[PDB]
Amino acid sequence: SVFVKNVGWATQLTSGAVWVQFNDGSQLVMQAGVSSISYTSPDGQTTRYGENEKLPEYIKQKLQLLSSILLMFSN
Amino acid sequence: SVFVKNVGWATQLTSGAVWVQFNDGSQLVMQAGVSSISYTSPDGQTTRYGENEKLPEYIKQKLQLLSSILLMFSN
Repeated sequence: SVFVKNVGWATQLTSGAVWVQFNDGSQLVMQAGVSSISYTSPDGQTTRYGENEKLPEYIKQKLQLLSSILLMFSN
Repeated sequence: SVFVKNVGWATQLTSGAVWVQFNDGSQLVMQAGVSSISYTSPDGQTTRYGENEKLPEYIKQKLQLLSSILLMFSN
């Protein structure tokens, strides 16, 4: 049967790339992006930002807390 | 001082949503999608697909193995 063997990703602020290697030796490399961000402030107010809207700095700084690189392999 | 407290996502075939809760109580809900796929066969041949192209069934089948729902909370 076919199953995932190794997976990895590298993300930035609103986009990222994912890699996957299957047991048959094949591989997929994909690039992805955020189309909308709905931010709910601690005060309960919600604001939506479309892909073509500039993001205020405080949202960018929180997005940066999410940026990461991950590599996982079956052992 | 600001940090990620809880994070989660739900992905389907080529799309997904990510949720994040910070320690200050604010929340981000982001809609995302794969915009390009690069498949490398076991023999090393690469075929690329863009947003305006349809994916073959054997590629989709492999995409389905990636679909997940993840919830992570600080304990």
